[PDB]
Amino acid sequence: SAKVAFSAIRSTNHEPSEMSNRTMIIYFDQVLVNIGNNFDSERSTFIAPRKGIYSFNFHVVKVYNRQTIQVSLMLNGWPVISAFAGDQDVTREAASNGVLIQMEKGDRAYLKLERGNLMGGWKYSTFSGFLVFPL
Amino acid sequence: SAKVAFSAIRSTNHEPSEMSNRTMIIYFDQVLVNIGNNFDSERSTFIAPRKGIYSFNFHVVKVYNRQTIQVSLMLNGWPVISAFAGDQDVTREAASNGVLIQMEKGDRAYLKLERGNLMGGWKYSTFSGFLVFPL
Amino acid sequence: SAKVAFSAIRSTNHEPSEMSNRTMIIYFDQVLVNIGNNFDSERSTFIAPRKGIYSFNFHVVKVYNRQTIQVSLMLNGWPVISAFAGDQDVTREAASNGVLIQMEKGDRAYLKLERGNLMGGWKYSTFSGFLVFPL
Amino acid sequence: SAKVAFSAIRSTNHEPSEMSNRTMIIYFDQVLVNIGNNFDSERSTFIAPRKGIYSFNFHVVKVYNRQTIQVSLMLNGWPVISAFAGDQDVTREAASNGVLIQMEKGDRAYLKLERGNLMGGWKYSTFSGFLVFPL
Amino acid sequence: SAKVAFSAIRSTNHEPSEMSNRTMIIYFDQVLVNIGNNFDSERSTFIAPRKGIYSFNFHVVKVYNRQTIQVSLMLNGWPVISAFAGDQDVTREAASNGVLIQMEKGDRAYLKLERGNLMGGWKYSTFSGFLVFPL
Amino acid sequence: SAKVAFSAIRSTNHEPSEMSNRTMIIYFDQVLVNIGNNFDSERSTFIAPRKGIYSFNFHVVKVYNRQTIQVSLMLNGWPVISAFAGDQDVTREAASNGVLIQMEKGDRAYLKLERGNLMGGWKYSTFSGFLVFPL
Repeated sequence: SAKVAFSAIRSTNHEPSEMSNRTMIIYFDQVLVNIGNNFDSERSTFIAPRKGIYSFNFHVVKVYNRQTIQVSLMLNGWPVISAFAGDQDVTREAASNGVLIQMEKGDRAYLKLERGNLMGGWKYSTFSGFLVFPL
Repeated sequence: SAKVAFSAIRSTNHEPSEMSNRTMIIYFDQVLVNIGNNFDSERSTFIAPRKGIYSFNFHVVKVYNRQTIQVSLMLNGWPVISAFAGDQDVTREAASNGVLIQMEKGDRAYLKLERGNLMGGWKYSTFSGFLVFPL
Repeated sequence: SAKVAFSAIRSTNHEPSEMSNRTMIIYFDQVLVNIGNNFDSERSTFIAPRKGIYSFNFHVVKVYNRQTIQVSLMLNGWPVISAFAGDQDVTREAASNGVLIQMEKGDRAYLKLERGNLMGGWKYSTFSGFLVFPL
Repeated sequence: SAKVAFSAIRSTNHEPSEMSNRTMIIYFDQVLVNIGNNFDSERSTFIAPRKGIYSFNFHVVKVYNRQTIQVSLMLNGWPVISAFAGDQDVTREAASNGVLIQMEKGDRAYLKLERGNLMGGWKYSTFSGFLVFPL
Repeated sequence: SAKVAFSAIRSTNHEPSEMSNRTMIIYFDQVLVNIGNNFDSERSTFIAPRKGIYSFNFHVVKVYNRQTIQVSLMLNGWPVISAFAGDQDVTREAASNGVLIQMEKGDRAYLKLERGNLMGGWKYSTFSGFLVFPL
Repeated sequence: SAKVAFSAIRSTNHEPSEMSNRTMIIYFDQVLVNIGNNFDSERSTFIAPRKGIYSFNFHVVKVYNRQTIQVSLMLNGWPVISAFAGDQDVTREAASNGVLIQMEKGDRAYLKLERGNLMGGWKYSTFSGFLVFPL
């Protein structure tokens, strides 16, 4: 099975859970796609089923909360790429980035909030990825 | 044929047509890619040729027009994801987002302007997508 | 071999080289992925190994430097898509865009800074791409 | 035959055809010169009969129509050079530019309206070119 | 002798002569080029020495004089192409156009002011042409 | 070799270099044509390879910058022809002119900004020329 893909979104204004405050992980409640069921909705983490090249993209949308944020794509607890978002009232803005990375089986991919907070929710945020090809 | 991909751009400053004002659909005049010819340039809509997981990305670039906008990726008249863009003069900014979604044959994908307008044109805007794998 | 993919990042605050000032090319020092070794790290250019549809994405992250920038994806010295980024101190912002394009063998893909400069470095910038399918 | 040259003008106030609105191509009804008959009056396109260096010049004259325009010289669907024209009532003004380019046989040259419209006609507009020398 | 070319400019602020008012011909006092001596400086007219395709270009620069002008390239007393120039104080503007035309021996080419006047002079105006190839 | 031709354009919004401020020379970064390699891109100067009649054309496109400009075609540090452009916001306008001149070997041709500045860039500007015939 060379078919692996997942897609998740934040569909609500809901505030960060007390757990979110501790782990600093960005959680996505609604899963649009999860072929291979390799994405754990509960922990919002992608566990690679096999060795290959994976694509990842994320858009974290925040609102005016007196904070500037930094979102990082994590690989086994280590940051790979980062995105930023300023603070202003006129509109929502998104911390967006994406990358291709090689992963081995059991490698964990997820989003962590390196700075600031997501008070006011992070509705419309998106996190998706898929296996480009195995190795 | 598991090869399906399209890519379109807004190559001009030209203003929204009277039709654009009615349908609120964002139109792309120039098509860089359209394998399978599943992208209708006239209506700027992607019709899925088969059941599978599709990837979508869009960047809608606007200019200072006294308006803040919201672009949404539509699936059969229903919003899937959204992007936003504030209003200021110093630079152009883009409403960008992307997602993986499952589609069946005859499902329609396109961009709709949920709020604000694109007076001053939306040149440099991009909309692309491809079949990741069928199902 | 239908497996082709590359991924590069700017991992440092380091200033533009004197060469960067001349060629206006955006350079990425660290390569996360380079299957097929079709990405030349030295010139930060992707040379297509065969005819097919390729995907490209880039995020150029700049800091407050009194300048507004424009990054363009180049194809054989011709711009395909562009991205912009304003100037303010509260946060970093990114010039981001992406597209699917058809390339033939020996076609060159790379990023050029059409306007402004990247004084203060362009750390956290990303540039990636892969062969979706050959033709 | 190293003798190749064409010259065309817009001799009337007539409005853009419904076709013009779709293709965004600027059409010239009257042909003053067409040695080698390499200029297609119907599509207002120059098809190079051989490899060489060609000269091109164009003046697109518009009237007060509430629009600002941008005319581009196209080479196989790609812009080479561009010209602009503001909007005011006191006089007609022209979007003018010219260039020398290398073309191979079967290369297509024509003018496209990148932005705005030519309501009120584009009378007195001119488009001409010739083979400087072959290669 | 297939070498034929001329180039003339208006090098002074000087007003239109009483003769200019009658004939409506635009005169150029200084001749930069006149190979074949086929350009008559006195009457500012090009007399074709042989049958061939000739290129012509002109830029008539006027100043704020309460008038809008129209310059036409004349061929044996008949207009071929025209150019226009509005009226405003902030800058000089030019009535510019150019064309390739077939001429026979003894055919006369010159510029005529179809409307308005050139009070305030037409300094920096240019008129040039050359034999592209004979027939 | 009677084949000599060059063509250059300003392809970016980029501001005048500190060097531009000193020398007042208008620089063109992108070269479309340079047969005989007689055009020096670095100094944006054409050095005649032989004695003959050369054609020159230029369009310098500026934006609203609170300044009115004057561009002159220079021959060995001496002005030959000039063009002007007013200041207004509704559109870009171009300082355009052209001429045929006799040059000897080692004669230098280039564009100089006689007045005003090109803040806001001079994108879409064009400068081209070719040997009509030798002498």
